[PDB]
Amino acid sequence: ILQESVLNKYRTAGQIAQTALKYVTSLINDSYHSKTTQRQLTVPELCLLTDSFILTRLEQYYKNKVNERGIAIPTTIDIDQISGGWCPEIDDTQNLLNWNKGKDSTFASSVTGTLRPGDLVKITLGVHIDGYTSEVSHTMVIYPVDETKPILQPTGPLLGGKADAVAAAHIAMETVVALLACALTPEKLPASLGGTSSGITGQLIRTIVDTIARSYNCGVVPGSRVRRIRRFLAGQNEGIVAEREYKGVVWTESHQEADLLSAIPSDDFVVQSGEVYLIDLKMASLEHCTKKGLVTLETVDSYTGKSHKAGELIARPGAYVRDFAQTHILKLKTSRQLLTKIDKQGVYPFKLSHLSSNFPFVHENEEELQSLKKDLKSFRLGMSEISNNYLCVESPIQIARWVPWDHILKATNPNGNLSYDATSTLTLPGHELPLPKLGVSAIKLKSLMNSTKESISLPVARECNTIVLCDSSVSTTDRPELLRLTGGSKTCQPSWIHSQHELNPQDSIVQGIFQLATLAKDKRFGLLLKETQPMKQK
Amino acid sequence: AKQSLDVSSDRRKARKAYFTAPSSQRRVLLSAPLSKELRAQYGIKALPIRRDDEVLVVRGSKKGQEGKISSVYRLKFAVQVDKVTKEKVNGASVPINLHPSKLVITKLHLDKDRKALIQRKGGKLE
Repeated sequence: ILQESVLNKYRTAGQIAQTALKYVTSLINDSYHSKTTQRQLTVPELCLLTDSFILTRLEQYYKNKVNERGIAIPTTIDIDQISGGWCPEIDDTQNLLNWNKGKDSTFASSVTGTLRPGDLVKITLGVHIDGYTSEVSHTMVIYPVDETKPILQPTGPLLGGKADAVAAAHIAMETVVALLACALTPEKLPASLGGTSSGITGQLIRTIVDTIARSYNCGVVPGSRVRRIRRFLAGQNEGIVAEREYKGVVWTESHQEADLLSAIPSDDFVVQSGEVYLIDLKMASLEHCTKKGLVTLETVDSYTGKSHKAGELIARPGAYVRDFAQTHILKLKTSRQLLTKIDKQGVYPFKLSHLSSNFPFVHENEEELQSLKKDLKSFRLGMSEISNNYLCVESPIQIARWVPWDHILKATNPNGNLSYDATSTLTLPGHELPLPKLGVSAIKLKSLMNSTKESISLPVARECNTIVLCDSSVSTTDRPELLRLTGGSKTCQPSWIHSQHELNPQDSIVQGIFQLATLAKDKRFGLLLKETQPMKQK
Repeated sequence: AKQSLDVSSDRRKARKAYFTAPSSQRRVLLSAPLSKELRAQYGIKALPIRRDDEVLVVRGSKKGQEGKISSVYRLKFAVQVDKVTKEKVNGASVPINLHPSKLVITKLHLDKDRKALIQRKGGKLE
């Protein structure tokens, strides 16, 4: 049930998240685009400084009034094929170099931590206050800087499949925001798109998003969702922790199979007033796919001895998840102290650097960084025993991969439905059926993906916002409106891209999308979308 | 009737040789005849079957079916063709073990070594 205090907590968390996102965008522009800075910041340094900025801003608000506050999703920066989970610690740089020596150059940006021109850099971060969560994620593009022009600008737009993915993600974000705002004024929904007396459904959400992805020649990556957020239950760890009640729309390999053929999420819900919704969309480019295939995910481990593949990424995840249903008294004192701090954190994913007493640093000093690393080594000693007894788990690093359908059809699985990975640590993905109609399990699909020579990786673009449906009473101006807690035209401003595709106007769904864009651009007699503003810094 | 004193007609010895033959001998044992068109095109009758060539099933319950050789399971004296399977309701698909003498090669997978083999058997390709 919404209230003024709940709305204020959401607004404060959203403002903190917007300010942090603006900070990291400015840092990237200064390091790579403005090029005024002497030293180029790398990915782990960006993540660490972002988390410190979030904590220092959050210290000033809701002191001695709220039991729990902090970082909801640790600052993640993902590059091209890497679809999420990339928040490396600062003490893993030499490890990454040593592990990936003798590999390809395909993951060079993530291995080195230095960005390169043409990279799709996805920034994701979230803030929770009293369990009320706001999350934001934006894709930006790294361009080469022009020299002849007086003013620092890119030499050209981003072109190709990466541009297609960025455009698909951005347009899907805008259309979904408009559609969910139409739930407050159902009479404003375009007639062709849906009924005047009909509400907003997950079916309509899915078909609009699929129409846009199909128009831009992209797939929807299986981690995408448009779900409802409640207190302490935001899907901060959706692939790891289970939930009793779920209201939203997801995309999976099973949904891809059903589309090609034509606690459990389902698109049989009506978007109601007075609720908070998270919209997270990942679009994978299908530029290099000359056939029809399936979009899946490959998990990253830290073992270089598991194969001889040159284009494999070896890395260790930086974010851990505490399982409060598991109890075990540890044998190491360092382990017991670390567990005490981890239980102090909460039900959100955490970094080991977040647990240091020095962090966040008041003054960015070489000795402060050194003291943080000194704490980090002992933290790793404790963490090994904590994870060896299943008290914490790793939130995975995932890469979007493409598997053609002919290989899946020709492949033979003697076990069918019955096969499942019994060595998997997590129960939720271990007991998974990506293809219920074909009887192909997760371990079988991973085997097929690894056996294929035409199983390539796909660049991914990401857009993720949080919105609240404010009623006539809750809103200021006595009319219902959509309050966007994060994202919009101030922070998630699109990069310079150009695509060869566009929505073909001879489609009813496309016409409905265009009518929604018209009603959004109208501010008098249309939709009311109020964007949350970042606070000032200097 | 045999005429050499170095060849044996003993059934026990012949069967032990068949069942303990190593992999390189099993390759020769798993030979398949060519189709009528391929026989006229290349001028040879049979070849040792390999992994990437296309076959026609001419005997058994799966007769008349076509496909590409999926694997040559020499340990069990069989070959598996990708389109020739047995299916269960739970989605399981088990390959059928086929003997290559009950197949017919309709398209050969050619490489340098295969061309040399055809030419030393008396083939006249192209």
